[PDB]
Amino acid sequence: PINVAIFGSTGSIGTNALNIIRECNKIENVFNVKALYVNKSVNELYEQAREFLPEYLCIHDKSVYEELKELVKNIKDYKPIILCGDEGMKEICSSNSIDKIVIGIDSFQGLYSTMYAIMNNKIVALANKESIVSAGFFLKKLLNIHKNAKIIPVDSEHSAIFQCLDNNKVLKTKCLQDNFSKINNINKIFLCSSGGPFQNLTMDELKNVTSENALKHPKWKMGKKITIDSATMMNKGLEVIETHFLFDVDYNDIEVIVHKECIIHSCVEFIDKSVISQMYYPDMQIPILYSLTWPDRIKTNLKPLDLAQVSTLTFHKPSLEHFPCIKLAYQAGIKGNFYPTVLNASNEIANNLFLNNKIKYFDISSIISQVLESFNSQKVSENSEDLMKQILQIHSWAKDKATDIYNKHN
Amino acid sequence: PINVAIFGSTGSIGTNALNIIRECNKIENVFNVKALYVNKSVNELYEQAREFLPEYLCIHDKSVYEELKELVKNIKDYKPIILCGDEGMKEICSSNSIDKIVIGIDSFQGLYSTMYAIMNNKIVALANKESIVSAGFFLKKLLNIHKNAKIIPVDSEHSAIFQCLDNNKVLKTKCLQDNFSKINNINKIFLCSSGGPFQNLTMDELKNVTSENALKHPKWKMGKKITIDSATMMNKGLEVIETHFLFDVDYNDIEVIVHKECIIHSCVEFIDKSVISQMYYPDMQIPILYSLTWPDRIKTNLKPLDLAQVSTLTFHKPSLEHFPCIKLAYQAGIKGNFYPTVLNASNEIANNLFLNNKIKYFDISSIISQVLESFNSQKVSENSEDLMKQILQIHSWAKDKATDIYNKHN
Ligand SMILES: Cc1cccc(CCC[C@H](CC(=O)N(C)O)CP(=O)(O)O)c1
Ligand SMILES: Cc1cccc(CCC[C@H](CC(=O)N(C)O)CP(=O)(O)O)c1
Ligand SMILES: [Mn+2]
Ligand SMILES: [Mn+2]
Repeated sequence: PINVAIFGSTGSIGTNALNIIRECNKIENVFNVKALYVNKSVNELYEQAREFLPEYLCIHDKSVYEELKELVKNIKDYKPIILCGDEGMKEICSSNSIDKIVIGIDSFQGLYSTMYAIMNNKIVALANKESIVSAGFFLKKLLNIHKNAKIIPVDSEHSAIFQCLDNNKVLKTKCLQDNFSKINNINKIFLCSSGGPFQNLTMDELKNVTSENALKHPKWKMGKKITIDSATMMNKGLEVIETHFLFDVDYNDIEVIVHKECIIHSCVEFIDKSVISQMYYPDMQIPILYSLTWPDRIKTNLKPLDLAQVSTLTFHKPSLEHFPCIKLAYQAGIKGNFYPTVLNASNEIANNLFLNNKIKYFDISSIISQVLESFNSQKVSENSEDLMKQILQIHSWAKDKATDIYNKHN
Repeated sequence: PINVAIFGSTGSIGTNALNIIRECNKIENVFNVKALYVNKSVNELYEQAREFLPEYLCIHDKSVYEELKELVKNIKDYKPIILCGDEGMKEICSSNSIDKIVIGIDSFQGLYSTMYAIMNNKIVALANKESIVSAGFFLKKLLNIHKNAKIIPVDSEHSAIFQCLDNNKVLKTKCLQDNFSKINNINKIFLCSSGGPFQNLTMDELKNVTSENALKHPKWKMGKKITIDSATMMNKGLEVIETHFLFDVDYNDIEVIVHKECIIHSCVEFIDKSVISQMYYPDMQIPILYSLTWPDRIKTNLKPLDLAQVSTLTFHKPSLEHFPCIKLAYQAGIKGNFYPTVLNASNEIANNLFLNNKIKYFDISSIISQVLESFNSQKVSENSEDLMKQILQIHSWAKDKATDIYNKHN
């Protein structure tokens, strides 16, 4: 029986996690959902609690804590531990009845809960790429201290890469460990991208695109921030850095490829030049499920891939002139130090300004570029707590720098 | 160092094996070629012996044994154990200084050497698909007895499938064993086919295709028999049965799919519905190398797959009306017993009659069908020696039956 906690159970990752857990448990009783954690969606948490009956419930927003305790009295034969805030999150992480933790929270509570999961030697199914990009060094350090903790990637491309690896080798190392690529015989990574909604626009059309155009008739259901990142290809830029940290693959050995059908999720070239790829319909249930079952697989009732119906798969190189965010991401990664923290932070501001119609498409990369040019590399702290504080300082600095640049050329 | 014997070292598989061994050894000394075995190409064997300096040389033709003695005196600092015939093959198989044997021989002699390799608990890199189709029961029995012996597939599609599997699972079992698919969480196999030269042809056009049309195929270096089998899709038919035996996958769970670009070499759908595929340019060196390095991979200097240049991959269902050999292969496989032996034997005759312009395209399938219809299921011998004789008897009967059908019609 696999004992799981879901952090951010009402968000996109959380609800997909619970859906695939539900459907797999109908086939064979594999998962016990031991804990659910949400920010403030007390009614939805209640509905999930009624179905999954977790031992722990945690709500971040203290103002709905009493409402949750009263709602839960409706449920028959059920006495959960009901917790609140950061403190409740920490208690869940330290429970011996939880093996695996799904992190479905964005950058703030996300890195925070990831750190506590690692400190408690849990298996951590991590969807939050911003955390790896911004705090990669710190996560590596922490995993070197907490030797039984493991990060398993949930991001579709990174799960794909992970699924292409031989577990006989993966089991002798772990993600974010030095020499991971050597041990797994990895030579090169093809990181597949949908290309986003602006992939076929001319330069002249790109100058005038708005966030409405990016968010209009979205071929897949996702949040506004990641949709904007897909539009600029900064999503794939962040994913390049994520790939480098997760798998210890050199930046010269990570190739972004536009694959508009979104069937091949990424490919790995091994040192013999054989390439292995993972394929499925665009559906987050597979990456989530694999993070929870690894190194095994279990039966699902998901629709089988019909390759003849799919019929055609295409691949092309993205234009760095049309998508300068990719270039900026490689440059920041290659420069190393805290440049990735700065890249992620300045993008967070630039993304939000474009979303809210304050700046144009090419202003996004301009702002990020200027913040990166502005940054001065710092001595990397040896102490893990000092390092965390350093990352937080740089993140805050970079957000304020981007905002100041916006306010200058207002 | 990996100690490898090459059986049939001057044939296509054998020379490709020595090429990749040569190239990999320039990067790092990984392989010691300990034995070479050929039928009668004593000059080519001398040239290979001059480069690889194997401890054993063997020549099946007793007559040219004396000519090999005198040629090998020309090589300096080199006193090899020169053996001959089946007695020499067996002494090579019984050597404790040989780990792996590449079997690139066709017909009975390929099966006979395989048997002796298995009897000495060797790793057998097996390229002869006809031997698995015809003698699968016999090989399975032999592998159950000889617990440390293993067959590792060299056929490109079967190597691809094998490469897609998790070696943490593969190492708990081995090919041609009951429950292999269960242990490896395999749900379904996509068996990729080039489709051969006739995919767009109408039924009326297929009626009059000749072997010259099948063999006017300046694309990949392969022999006449397999080129004819590619044209009829009986090659894929035989590979379906091979798949069933190697990996214990049900016939209803093997799908032939036409992939004309020959980049994806086959795909495995696991029980979660995630699909893993292996990809490379059409090149037999990767499948051969993997059979010799499994469960590890080593560095090569092969050209890296350029996916953006490839650009497009296509897939479609083959038409069973146009390629009835595929339907017959499934039918023979599903019926079980010695029907695959009969299928293989009758195809051997029909293929050769078409190759020599004695029959037409649809006569191939017609002849095979009638032989299959004439065959009465036989009780499968429990004794290992009776079973080998049973297989040989049925093989012979089926070839005669096919020939008699041709002679009545002619
Ligand atoms: C839900 C789903 C699952 C697999 C693939 C897709 C297509 C969108 C892929 C990207 C979103 C993402 O980063 N995922 C899903 O990890 C969009 P992008 O490739 O950056 O244009 C969507
Ligand atoms: C040399 C090479 C290597 C990989 C793929 C190919 C394309 C021909 C594939 C088939 C030949 C074969 O059975 N192999 C190679 O195992 C021809 P087919 O798919 O039956 O039409 C050729
Ligand atoms: Mn992604
Ligand atoms: Mn083949």
